[PDB]
Amino acid sequence: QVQLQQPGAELVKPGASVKLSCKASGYTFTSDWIHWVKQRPGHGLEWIGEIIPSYGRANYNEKIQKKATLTADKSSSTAFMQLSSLTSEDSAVYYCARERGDGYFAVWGAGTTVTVSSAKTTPPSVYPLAPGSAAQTNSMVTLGCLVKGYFPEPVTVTWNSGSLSSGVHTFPAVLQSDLYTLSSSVTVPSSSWPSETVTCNVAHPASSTKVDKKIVPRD
Amino acid sequence: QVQLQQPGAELVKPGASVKLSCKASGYTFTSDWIHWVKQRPGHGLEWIGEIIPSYGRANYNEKIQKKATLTADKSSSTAFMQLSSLTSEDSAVYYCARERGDGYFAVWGAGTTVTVSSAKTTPPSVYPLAPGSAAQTNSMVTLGCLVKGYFPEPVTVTWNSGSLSSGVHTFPAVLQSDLYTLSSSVTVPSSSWPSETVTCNVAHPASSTKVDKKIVPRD
Amino acid sequence: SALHWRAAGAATVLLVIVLLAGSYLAVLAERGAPGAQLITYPRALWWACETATTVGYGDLCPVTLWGRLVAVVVMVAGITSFGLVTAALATWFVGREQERRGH
Amino acid sequence: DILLTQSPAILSVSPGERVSFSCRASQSIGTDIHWYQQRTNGSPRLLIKYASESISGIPSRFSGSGSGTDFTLSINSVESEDIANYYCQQSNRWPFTFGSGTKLEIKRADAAPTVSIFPPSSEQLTSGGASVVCFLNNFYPKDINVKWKIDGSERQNGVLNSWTDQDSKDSTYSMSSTLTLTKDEYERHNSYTCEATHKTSTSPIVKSF
Ligand SMILES: CCCCCCCCCO
Repeated sequence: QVQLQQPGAELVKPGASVKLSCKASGYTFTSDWIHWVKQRPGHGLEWIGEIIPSYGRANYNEKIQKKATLTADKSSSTAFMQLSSLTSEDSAVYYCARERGDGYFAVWGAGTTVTVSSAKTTPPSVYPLAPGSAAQTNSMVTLGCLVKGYFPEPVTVTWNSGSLSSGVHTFPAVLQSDLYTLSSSVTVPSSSWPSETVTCNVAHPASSTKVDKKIVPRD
Repeated sequence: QVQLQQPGAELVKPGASVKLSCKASGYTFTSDWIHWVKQRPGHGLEWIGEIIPSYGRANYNEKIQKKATLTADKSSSTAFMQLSSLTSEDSAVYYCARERGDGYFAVWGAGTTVTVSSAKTTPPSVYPLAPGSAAQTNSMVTLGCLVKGYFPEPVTVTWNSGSLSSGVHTFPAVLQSDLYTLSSSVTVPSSSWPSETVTCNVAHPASSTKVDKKIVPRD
Repeated sequence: SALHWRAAGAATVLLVIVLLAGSYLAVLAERGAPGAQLITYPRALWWACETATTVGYGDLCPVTLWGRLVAVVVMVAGITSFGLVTAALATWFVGREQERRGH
Repeated sequence: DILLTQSPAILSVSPGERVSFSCRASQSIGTDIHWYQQRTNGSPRLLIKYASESISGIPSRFSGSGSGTDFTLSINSVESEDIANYYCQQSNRWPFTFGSGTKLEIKRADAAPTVSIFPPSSEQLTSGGASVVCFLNNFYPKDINVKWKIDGSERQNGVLNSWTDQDSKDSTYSMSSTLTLTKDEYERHNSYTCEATHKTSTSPIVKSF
């Protein structure tokens, strides 16, 4: 079972605040420490702070600007990190991890992509990508999806809800006028489409709008 | 209240000696250490020595030339530093500080500007600085004082005895033929002078002669 | 209030005095010696505790004659105090073992 | 003796930006380091004790970190009143030692100087001498030149200048050019001007009486 659960994304405008959550499952001892790790795009891991739910004491990184407040809740087994007065520099993916008190991080969370901007939340527009009429096909056929006009990141694109993994590419998003845009491709054998259904699943946690899209050949 | 008090300045000729004082107030424990710090013009801080008034034991810096003698007086709560046979290299500002025995210096003294020279003590000549007859004035008017013909340094220049602080500059003194010379300026709103009294207060601790000077417009 | 409980109680009080006074005398003796780390009261008090209890981690150690002389006093006062308690605990147990018999 | 190295000696930073000071010990001293502040002609003021512990009275703008040999004093969004000399001091081994110090300066916007010419006082003329004082206040950068022309003729004799460090109220600079002349030389001249060549203006800002 997924031991550590975190929200997909949180959109915050500068000056405001946000309270991330980290619901934990599995073995919950009294010696467990919940850590938080900040990772800016392209950069490495950065230890923010730690907290022990059993006692409620929390320590923080002192080398950096302290703008985090760690609280716990033993009743629901969920750790909370309070970020106050954020800027563009605070826009990153915040991981949470469980330490047994022996030094290492056994399990991590999916991470919460916190975006700092004054823009508005926009659902993604999903469009199919079927080959043209005069497009010859070999032993393999390449399909795809088009996800654009969404904000903020990220978006989770799966083919056939996970059952399709091989021959799948999901290109990084580009930013054009406060709107992210990416595309995903799938490569199935030529003798399997459109006989067998191939559909993409696009999830946008920032607006909580997950939609599907079947790839049918051009009529 | 001012916890550590030191004389303004002490003029000594080479070969002679001087005994600085550091009258302490506030909480006086038995674990208190009185330190002395030497600072030459343009240079940094330099630990001279330490002393505990409770026991009377005193330690000194061994890396430098030892020409200091630390004594105490529990009856009057005053520490004394005896400097013997001084040269031009010993001319500096000597700070005294109180340590609770925990390592750091909680409070410092104003510092005693010790000058080593064979010259004579001379009171400062204070002169007003009012704008000319054909000097146009905007939304702000600039006045000033002229302090010259004094020795040795320093001199404390205050406007209206402290109540005026904003828009006040006190330029460093220049040395011309064994006589220091500086100037101070004040910038008050145009619609406040000479309606409201603007006077400078010049103190010369080396001769203990503090004088005032009102800035009146040119007749 | 017998003797053994009186001496053990007085030893505990005396031990506290030695710990406090030892911290004061250590700093006073260690300062002036280059490289000495036992030069502040709070950690000198911590040093005294791990000295009287024999432990002696090694994080703090006197390097002067009088500083080490003070340490020896702390050691002896520590060992004697913790030893005077044990002797008191024995007299308590012995005197009660007689009560479980015919005395 | 423990050596404390503060590099760089001068730290230049834009307003409202985070600035970090460095202090390095020649050997491990745990967290027994202390930070002080000293403005122009002032006494040192304790900012941070024991590496990271804050001091009551000191603004929350200041913070400290580090352990062992490397320590750091940081100022989140520096302002004009933070212009001073920053020293570090260790208390791990005897004797206590200080750092070389670090000068903090703020790079503000270009500001035009405010020239002000002042005739000699009537009290000074009675003494048997005279002196015309010129104030070039609140300019940036500090690179500036002052010229004295008597009757249109450039004067260089009897000119004593004095510059101030970066003012801790607006991050600017100021200087005072004083032309000292005997009373006899002051009578046979009449006109005195004070020119000021600065970056902000191609034409020199002058003031005469
Ligand atoms: C056993 C303790 C002796 C007392 C030492 C006092 C400190 C001496 C200062 O040099």
